[PDB]
Amino acid sequence: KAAAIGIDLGTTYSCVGVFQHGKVEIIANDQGNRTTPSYVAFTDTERLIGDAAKNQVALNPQNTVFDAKRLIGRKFGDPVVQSDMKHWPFQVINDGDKPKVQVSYKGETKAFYPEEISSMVLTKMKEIAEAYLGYPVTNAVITVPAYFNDSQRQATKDAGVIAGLNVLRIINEPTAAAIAYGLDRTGKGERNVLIFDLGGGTFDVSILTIDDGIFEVKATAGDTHLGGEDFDNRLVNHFVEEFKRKHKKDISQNKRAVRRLRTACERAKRTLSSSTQASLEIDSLFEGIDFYTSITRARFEELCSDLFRSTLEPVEKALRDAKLDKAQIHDLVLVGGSTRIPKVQKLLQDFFNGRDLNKSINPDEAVAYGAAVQAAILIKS
Repeated sequence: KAAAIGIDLGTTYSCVGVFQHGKVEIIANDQGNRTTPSYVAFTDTERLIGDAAKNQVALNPQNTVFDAKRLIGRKFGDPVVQSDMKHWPFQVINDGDKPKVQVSYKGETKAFYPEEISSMVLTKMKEIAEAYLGYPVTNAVITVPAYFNDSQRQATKDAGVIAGLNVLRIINEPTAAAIAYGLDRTGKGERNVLIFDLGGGTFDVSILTIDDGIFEVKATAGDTHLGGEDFDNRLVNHFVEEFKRKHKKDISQNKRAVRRLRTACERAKRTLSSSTQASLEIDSLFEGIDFYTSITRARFEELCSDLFRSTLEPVEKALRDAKLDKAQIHDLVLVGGSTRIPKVQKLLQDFFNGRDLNKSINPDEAVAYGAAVQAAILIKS
């Protein structure tokens, strides 16, 4: 009676699931949250992981590590690492072409390999599972993007090992997503599946082929820095401009006012996925002025138009690299919280000639769900 877990070690957040009593439970942490930010903060007195780390990122930016997934398994010299560095507030150093994150922790300067940071997020996922199950957990399946190379998969494996996990297998995120939808168990036959993964920060399009239960990646396309946060920026910039046009004051130089507006915008954006309009109500936003306004879905769609239509560019590219016509795609799977946006679903559906989208599994949890299903299948031997 020792169940294995499935972990989606995400760029911005992580999610843990377990197949137990004939179904998957996506496990909530102590706060009741089913996702955990992939953030690790170092203070002068303690190390914080998850929401406590994200909460204070703007307070202690040099010592709050996120995006470790953008560094893991890569060499310091990699053009990807060298470009990502210019926009992170934390220091990235090297130990013979191996990148490391350098921080201040308890009055000491400490350096960590990306797998050491991710092992900290993984230890949190392990504890979360253990609190739920009521017994230790050591066996796990960890997901990775389909585009990761041997070095990136090995370093993810290393992060699991440091966390005291026995990594049963490293599997592709779109593969876990298709497994969550049971697309691997259709039976005798060849099927083409397209995974449309629009996250908080990343956009990934994967085309997989499933034949007699076996998976083959045909194409990986996407945008490494497009996501939910970009739609928030559009809403923020819009309301920074609206406040200025109404009250003739620029709020953008006040950190707290920008932060409070950004929080209200992100919630307004979520409300616009189920309603046609959202209210934005901030007391004493700037110079003591209350900001009470609204935004319609149509207005939000216009502000993000480029970002919305751009999601089809990697869909079109993926079909080309896969040497497939759009009619040859049997199944469409939505992953990532931003796929709840009606226009995102409309653009993709219209493109695939009204084809139904597999969206009944929470898009933030679908990857962990498939990994948990897979972990139970591997351990069943």
